[PDB]
Amino acid sequence: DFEEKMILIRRTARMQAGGRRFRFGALVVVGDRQGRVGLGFGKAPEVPLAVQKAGYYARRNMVEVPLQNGTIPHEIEVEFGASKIVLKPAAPGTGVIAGAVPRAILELAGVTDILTKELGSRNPINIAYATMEALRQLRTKADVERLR
RNA sequence: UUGGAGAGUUUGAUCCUGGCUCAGGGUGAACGCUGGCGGCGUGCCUAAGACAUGCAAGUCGUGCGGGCCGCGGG
Ligand SMILES: [Mg+2]
Ligand SMILES: [Mg+2]
Ligand SMILES: [Mg+2]
Ligand SMILES: [Mg+2]
Ligand SMILES: [Mg+2]
Ligand SMILES: [Mg+2]
Ligand SMILES: [Mg+2]
Ligand SMILES: [Mg+2]
Ligand SMILES: [Mg+2]
Ligand SMILES: [Mg+2]
Ligand SMILES: [Mg+2]
Ligand SMILES: [Mg+2]
Ligand SMILES: [Mg+2]
Ligand SMILES: [Mg+2]
Ligand SMILES: [Mg+2]
Ligand SMILES: [Mg+2]
Ligand SMILES: [Mg+2]
Repeated sequence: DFEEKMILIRRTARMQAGGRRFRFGALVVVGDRQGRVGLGFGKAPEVPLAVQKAGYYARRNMVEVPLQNGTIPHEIEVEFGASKIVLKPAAPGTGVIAGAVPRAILELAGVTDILTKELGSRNPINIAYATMEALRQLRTKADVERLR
């Protein structure tokens, strides 16, 4: 099993004659607090199905984040559309310093020490993905040498 | 590398741009409601407007010559 957090749940709507009709959107991150996180956004005619379906995709999309004493190996900046995420290495005491969105991802990934900043569009969805694709580009001292 | 959190609000809904707004810290402060004690600070930011009264720069007889009161005594 995995540990799960609901980052976002939103109602959307579409028009047709006679009225508007809703659908729900569930941004869920899921992880083991020991180097494995997954982000999934799930939509359905009702709330919990969406939260379920979210969690489903969440697993069907993971990433192996190279923790290091609970911090990430290096500075990293990523832009997903107009959203930007900054990740910066932090020493033992620091805590996770971030907004909920990139927090929820970093805690459930087992980060315990990091400095972050959102820049640009701070739409949670895009920020979510931007933080994921960020982690996904983390490299270790090894990773680099093997590569080169 | 001791360091970096964001949120509300444009739409039926969306993403973006973009302003407004907020939570933080700060002060020679002021206003309200309330008000027990102590310590260290600290208190005319405006009229460099106008000020009653006291006080804030004096001292030396080991520079000099006198006055006035007294002490010692012809
Ligand atoms: Mg890896
Ligand atoms: Mg974006
Ligand atoms: Mg851009
Ligand atoms: Mg280091
Ligand atoms: Mg925002
Ligand atoms: Mg409005
Ligand atoms: Mg418009
Ligand atoms: Mg509205
Ligand atoms: Mg805004
Ligand atoms: Mg008062
Ligand atoms: Mg009173
Ligand atoms: Mg006093
Ligand atoms: Mg003055
Ligand atoms: Mg005048
Ligand atoms: Mg006058
Ligand atoms: Mg005096
Ligand atoms: Mg002399």
